[PDB]
Amino acid sequence: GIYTIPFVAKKANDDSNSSMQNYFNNPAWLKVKNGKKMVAMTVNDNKTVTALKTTLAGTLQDVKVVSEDKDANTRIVEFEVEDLNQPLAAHVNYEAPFNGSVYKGQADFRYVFDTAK
Amino acid sequence: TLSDGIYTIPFVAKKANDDSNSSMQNYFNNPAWLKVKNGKKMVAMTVNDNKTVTALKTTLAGTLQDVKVVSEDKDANTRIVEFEVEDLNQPLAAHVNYEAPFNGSVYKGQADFRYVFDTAK
Ligand code: HEM
Ligand code: HEM
Ligand SMILES: [Zn+2]
Ligand SMILES: [Zn+2]
Ligand SMILES: [Zn+2]
Ligand SMILES: [Zn+2]
Repeated sequence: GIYTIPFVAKKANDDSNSSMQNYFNNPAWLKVKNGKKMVAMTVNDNKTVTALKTTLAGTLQDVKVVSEDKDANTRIVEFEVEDLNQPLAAHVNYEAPFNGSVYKGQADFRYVFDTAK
Repeated sequence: TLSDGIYTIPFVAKKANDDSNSSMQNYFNNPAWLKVKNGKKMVAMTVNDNKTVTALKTTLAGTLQDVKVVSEDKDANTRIVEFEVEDLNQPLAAHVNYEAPFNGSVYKGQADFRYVFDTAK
């Protein structure tokens, strides 16, 4: 990475913060690779966040896992962003302990990058 | 409406924004007790996981007010809560604070839900 970009994970259907805001470290890394804009960020709870997909060419595509650190329960993910100036639609799969079982959920949210800073 | 007396009343804890069941339904024992005294309708129910459910509030006179704890059994991890209900024929808005074990940590959460009561017997 070279450029740093702050972001907020917002809800899918409103402008309030998503619960996903607690799961990513700020700011993200921003770089150009083969002419494309690549954003990288640390997922701070590797075990809970089981899958992450972001919008690319009209479909939700799995982010690239760059690095994984099971000892620290973190991983670094990277994804291509077509337009940094618009909210980016994302889809997450998660797992959490619940009343003696494992609750498996999924949700949509949006990344909003602070490009005007 | 109901005369002064004691009844059982089934209920369902529903989500705040839709009519599906809330995850809170697993935390309360059914049916609730309903006591009517001097025209005041009091609902009492057992919270079956005293440590997880840290606070509970229900709508009374247009605002969320803490429920009354009427019995607590720390050894069994349960408690009985009681609250006044103005109209049993409408969903009752509630708020919960909870603590959940979360992979060695304790997650502190909060959520809204609604109690929906069936006919008292
Ligand atoms: C036992 C644990 C959990 C329960 C019972 C739970 C329950 C729910 C429910 C009912 C919804 C609302 C869906 C709708 O719009 O209809 C929701 C949304 C959501 N949940 Fe979970 N959830 C749990 C754990 C988690 C965890 C661990 C995460 C972390 C990734 C998470 C992230 C989300 C997200 C991101 C949303 C969408 C709203 C937002 O952007 O904040 N949930 N969850
Ligand atoms: C690690 C554990 C947990 C996490 C991370 C978690 C996370 C969440 C999240 C993100 C939501 C969605 C909020 C929204 O509407 O945007 C939610 C909703 C909810 N959670 Fe949790 N939660 C956990 C455990 C539990 C537990 C143990 C309870 C039991 C009291 C619980 C009860 C609820 C309730 C009642 C809702 C609202 C949906 C419904 O009525 O079922 N959660 N939780
Ligand atoms: Zn989705
Ligand atoms: Zn005891
Ligand atoms: Zn004892
Ligand atoms: Zn609330």
